[PDB]
Amino acid sequence: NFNVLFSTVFPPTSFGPLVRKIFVDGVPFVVSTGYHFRELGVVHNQDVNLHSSRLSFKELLVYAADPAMHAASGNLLLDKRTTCFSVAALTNNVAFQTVKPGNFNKDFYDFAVSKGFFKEGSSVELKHFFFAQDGNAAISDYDYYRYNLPTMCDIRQLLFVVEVVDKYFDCYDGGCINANQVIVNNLDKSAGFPFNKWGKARLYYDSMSYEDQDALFAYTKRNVIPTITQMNLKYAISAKNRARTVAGVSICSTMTNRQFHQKLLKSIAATRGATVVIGTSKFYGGWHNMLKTVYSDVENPHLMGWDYPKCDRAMPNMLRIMASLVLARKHTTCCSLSHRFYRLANECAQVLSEMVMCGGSLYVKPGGTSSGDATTAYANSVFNICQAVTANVNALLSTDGNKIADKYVRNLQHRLYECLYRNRDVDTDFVNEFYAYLRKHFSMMILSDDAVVCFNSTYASQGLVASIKNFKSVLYYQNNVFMSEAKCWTETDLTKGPHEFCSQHTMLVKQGDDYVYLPYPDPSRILGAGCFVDDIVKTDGTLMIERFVSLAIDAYPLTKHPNQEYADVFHLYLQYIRKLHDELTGHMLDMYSVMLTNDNTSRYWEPEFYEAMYTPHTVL
Amino acid sequence: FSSLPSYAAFATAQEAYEQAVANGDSEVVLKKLKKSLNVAKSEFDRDAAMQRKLEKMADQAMTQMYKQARSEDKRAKVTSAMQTMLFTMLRKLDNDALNNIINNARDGCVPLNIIPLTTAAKLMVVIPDYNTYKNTCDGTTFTYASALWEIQQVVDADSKIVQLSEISMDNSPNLAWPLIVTALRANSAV
Amino acid sequence: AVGACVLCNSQTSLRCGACIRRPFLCCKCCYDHVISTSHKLVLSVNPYVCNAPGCDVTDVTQLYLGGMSYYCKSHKPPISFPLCANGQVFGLYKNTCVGSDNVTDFNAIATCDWTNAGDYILANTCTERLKLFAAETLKATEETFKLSYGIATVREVLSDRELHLSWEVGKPRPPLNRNYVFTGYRVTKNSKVQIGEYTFEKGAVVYRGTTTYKLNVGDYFVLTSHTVMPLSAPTLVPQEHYVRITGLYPTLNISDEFSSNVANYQKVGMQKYSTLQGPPGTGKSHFAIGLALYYPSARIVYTACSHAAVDALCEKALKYLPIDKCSRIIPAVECFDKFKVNSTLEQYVFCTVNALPETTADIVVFDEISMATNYDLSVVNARLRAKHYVYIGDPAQLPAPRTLLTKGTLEPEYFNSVCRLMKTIGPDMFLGTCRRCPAEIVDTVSALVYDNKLKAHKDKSAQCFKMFYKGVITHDVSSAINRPQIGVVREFLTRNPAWRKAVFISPYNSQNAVASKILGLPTQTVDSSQGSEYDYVIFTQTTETAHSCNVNRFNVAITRAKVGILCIMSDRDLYDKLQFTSLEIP
RNA sequence: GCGGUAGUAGCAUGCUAGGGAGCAG
RNA sequence: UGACUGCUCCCUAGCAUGCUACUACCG
Ligand SMILES: [Zn+2]
Ligand SMILES: [Zn+2]
Ligand SMILES: [Zn+2]
Ligand SMILES: [Zn+2]
Repeated sequence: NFNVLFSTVFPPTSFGPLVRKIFVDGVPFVVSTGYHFRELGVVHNQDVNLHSSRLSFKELLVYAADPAMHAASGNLLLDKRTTCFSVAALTNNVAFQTVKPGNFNKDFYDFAVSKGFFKEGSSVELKHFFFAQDGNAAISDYDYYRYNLPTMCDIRQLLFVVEVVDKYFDCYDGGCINANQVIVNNLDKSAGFPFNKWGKARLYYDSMSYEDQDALFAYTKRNVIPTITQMNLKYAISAKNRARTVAGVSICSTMTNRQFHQKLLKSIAATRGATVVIGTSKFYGGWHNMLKTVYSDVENPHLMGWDYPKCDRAMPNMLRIMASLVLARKHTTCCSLSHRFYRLANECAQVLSEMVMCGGSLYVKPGGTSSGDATTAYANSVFNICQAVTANVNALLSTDGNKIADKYVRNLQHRLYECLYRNRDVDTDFVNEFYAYLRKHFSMMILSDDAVVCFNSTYASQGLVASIKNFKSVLYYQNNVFMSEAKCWTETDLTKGPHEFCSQHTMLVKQGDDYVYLPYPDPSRILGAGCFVDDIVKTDGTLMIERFVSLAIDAYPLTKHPNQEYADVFHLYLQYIRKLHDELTGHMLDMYSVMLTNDNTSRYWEPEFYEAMYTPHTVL
Repeated sequence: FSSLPSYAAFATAQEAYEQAVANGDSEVVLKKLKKSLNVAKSEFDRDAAMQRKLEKMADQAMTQMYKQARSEDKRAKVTSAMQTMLFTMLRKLDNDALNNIINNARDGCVPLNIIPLTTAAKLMVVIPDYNTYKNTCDGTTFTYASALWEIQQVVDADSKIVQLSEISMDNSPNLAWPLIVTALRANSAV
Repeated sequence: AVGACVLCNSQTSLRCGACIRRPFLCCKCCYDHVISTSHKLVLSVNPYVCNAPGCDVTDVTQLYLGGMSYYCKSHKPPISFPLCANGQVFGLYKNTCVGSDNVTDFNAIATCDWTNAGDYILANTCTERLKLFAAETLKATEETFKLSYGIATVREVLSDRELHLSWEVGKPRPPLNRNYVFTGYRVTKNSKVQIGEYTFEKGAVVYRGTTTYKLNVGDYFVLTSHTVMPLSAPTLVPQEHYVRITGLYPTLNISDEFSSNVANYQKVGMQKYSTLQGPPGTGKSHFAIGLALYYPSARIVYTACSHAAVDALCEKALKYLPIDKCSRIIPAVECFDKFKVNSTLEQYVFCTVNALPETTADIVVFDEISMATNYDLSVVNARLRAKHYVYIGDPAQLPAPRTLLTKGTLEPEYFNSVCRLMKTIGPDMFLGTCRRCPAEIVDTVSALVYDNKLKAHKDKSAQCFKMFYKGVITHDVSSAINRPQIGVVREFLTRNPAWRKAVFISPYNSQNAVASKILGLPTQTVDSSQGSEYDYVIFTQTTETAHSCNVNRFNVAITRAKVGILCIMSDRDLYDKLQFTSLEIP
């Protein structure tokens, strides 16, 4: 906290990797043997050898991921398009990347029009398209890191909020695992820069044996390895016309972050009935179970949701450090005290402030999160819980204590002030008491910066529980953003669920004998997915009939909506599926002579196959 | 599947038993036929099953070892490629200015952000518009980072040559404006 | 892990584990080699050893395959499968083998621990890849033998031409002269530091090297054993006499360096190789120099076998050929750096086979075939792939330092493949013109091996002397001494005034060191001392045993001196063959 | 007379591996 | 040029378990 304030005086060219000259068989290299953080000060590597013989495979991998050689063997660059610090240009040309439009499925559009759709004055219309971008879009989108400013925190209050958050994250287990227990799916994805010139992640997960991976992972508990992050543009459907960009992290960072965090990440995504709902599905009655869990037994229930403007470009560094420290608290037996600090330093040097490669040039990332590391959503959930806790603390500590009728709450406020500003060490009894109070009067359900809260209403009116105004104030003074209350909702009737959670609305329908909650999407999104595709081979329905089956699975609960076009969407999808099947069979029987059969294929255009996906019985 | 060790015995016993049956002998020979053929087929059963299990096991082993060999070959070639890339990028370090600024350090360590700033030979500037252009690289030589640079070439967003005589206020709206200027260090490195 | 087997050239994945060089063996070949020989270890992509925990068996005929690993009789699962069956080992490409019948000779090559003459007989009597494998494993075993020696513990130095140096405990004194190079590396605190390329004189330690270092503490003199790389090209390429002179350009004029050099070119321009069959000082030097300007537009390579024999390699090249046309290749040991190092484009490169800048040519010259093995021929054929080349050298010279053989001497037919290639079908070239030499060597080596194709060019005044003295031999260490040399040098310089400035052939280098300590004569090496001979030389007794005197060590020693060649009859020599003047000692 | 065992065929259930596709943060 | 997770549908291959069936052996 003090280093953050003091680092704003010193010049910005004295931060980052520290390099020196080493000799390998009489030839000189330039490698990084330390780091200078704005928050953590000066860090020196522990195992550095100047004179050495011919190097091995993992040394080659480490030296090929360091930005030192790439920056030192490049040209100077002065870029006036952005205000962020610039390092070097790797080539003699600047690359401009564009985004192409979508492909039009005319047959589906004609079929939909021939059934009374897209008429004037209708309540269902297309507002999801593929937007195109011009040459200078990647740099324009990268220039949004100017909203990240150095922020000092109230340390005596953060040191209590972190205890409450750790109490929230208490029902799991974690630790370190060996290289043979790591689970990777889709090994056919990119490996980052400069490793994308020779293959995908399969090549590097096959060429490296198990003890090589173990030695590489054990190397990062005594040294710091800075890497390079590549920025890519997305090609997907959306409702707004701004460019979207994701970050491609290097393989040397992901390979070790998996071994560090995967056990805890898998343990979190396997628990039901907790605050974090990552891993729970919405089919087979999952949505109803989540909604019933979040309602708990609150006394005067209302519902509330909020929004984070520029969530990843504006999150201060201190909260990211806090999230990493909270996640790394499960290593009390497998790791020493220096190993944990060096792991934290490696994480900070790789995914918090490092060189990014936009276009064909190297830039310096000021701060924030790089969406695309191995621990994105869980860290976002920790950050969301931290913000909710500090909002509750600010709401309770800023109330006239002479007007609180209940004496228990008055004593709670007195003890809260004493534990914040008059106590130096942790007091577990009051932490447990405050955690119980929060869980009784303020219930949460969190999924990576999306949240729904069921709170006591009279307590919030009297000021003993956080409100929207408290969230606005906390965001203003701790996140450097303004949160307009036009993107937040409030629901005073519990028979209708949250107004929006994970882009889905909620309706209470009668199925069987009882009443359950079902989610339904926006009809415009489903129709836009039907009519606008990436690829040309998806404008011929017979080649892929399984797209429309999934799209009709997503659009089933629209048949219980009181509005009439909403069910017509599902019926139109079923008729199109039947038409595509008939087209395929006849269109194949005609020129060729192969005769097709309709055995157990009619299930796809009858509603009973889709009705079974929202009824609690858990198949496959 | 036809020349198994027990096949000869099984077939010979079957042929002899069926010849005895075709001889029309008493029921005792028929009972002996039935017992002998039953036990013969029973003993042929495992000899026909175990061999088929073993062949599939051997085939799986061969496939696994082949894929291991392919993985090793790929590892060797990627190692060669990485070594070549490193040794190729080594040859542009300008080993006199770099040595001159390394020796001035009190322990050999220097920040990475000041190596291109003091040892690079070429500079690239990207200019949004003309107002920014006339404040940064006006003329033929300009000063930046406490050094003197002289212009060598100017291209546009389409990578076509542009002469400085036509970068004016009137002619500004006729150029693909993300201009890229290339300069050399004067009196120092190139 | 995948390649061709040394006999069938078929694809395999099996490596024999009981052969020091780990050759690639075909599955049927693997079975034949493992059955008829106590070579019971086979390597694959994974080793063929029992993986049962706590177990240790390294056979191949004993293991059973089960599950995914390999198991033995004591741990075979119910689902087991023997690896060694059907006379064919289990490995990749098992269905695309052809086998071979040359397994007995391959077994003999593999099993031969290199003891007797038959070792080299069968080394030179086999098919091509077996020749390559035998040469590789011969150099491997000799380098292992010489690395099985101690480290020269040195902590101080007296002065120049003096040294105190100690070997290890249980290790004997290594061989003496530069034939076994002494190149060591000391340590200061953390790594190794340079010492110098040296060689020792006696046991007083004079320095016959070419540098002087601040030698004292922590010094480690060692005969550096080097890892041997595998061969690529065969020992020789079968020649075919061309009709077109492709690339070769006989100039309009005649660059008349030598007269018969025109015929030289005439028959070396068409066949894929040749050889300069040169008696000492008989055009063995500058015929290539004449070829340099008669064929100036031809890429011409020059090489030898040792860094010592570069005299004629380097002198006349700069002496008469143009300055720029020459080029120098030297690792950086101490040798002639007269031309330009670090130059890839040139038409006349002069070096040794130690290290060259990888390129191909169309004309090469290669010196010192007598002490050249098939390994050196293969490496020069691999590094340089040319159209024609000449191997300078003569069978009437010394063999390579093949200290491996002890029973039978290695004769001309056993030098290398080429050295008998020109012995059976005849030499590519045969000269008969001695540049500067009386007819003593003419008579001697023409009655012995030259078949009298060269005759008297310079007159025979019979000033050379050979006496009736015999000598007495005594062994002390791996070098011996001679009392009828300590006394005999004086007894032979008693009154004859002509051989006081003669050169001392050294069958025993320690004896030459003692002679230098007592009376004083220059030390003259035997093997790598051709062309360094002066005008006047003494052939001394120095031995009677089978160390040096059967035929081919004195064929060049008789040519060291020109007029006054004192070659006394030492032992069972070629006494009753010629006429020689004699003076009886008092 | 009943049971056990050994193969063979059809059917059902849950995992692992491979491929194609959909949604969400 | 194509990041990190979560859930779901379809197709094929293998393994394990269970149900039924057909012969044969044994008591
Ligand atoms: Zn740990
Ligand atoms: Zn062997
Ligand atoms: Zn073979
Ligand atoms: Zn065993």
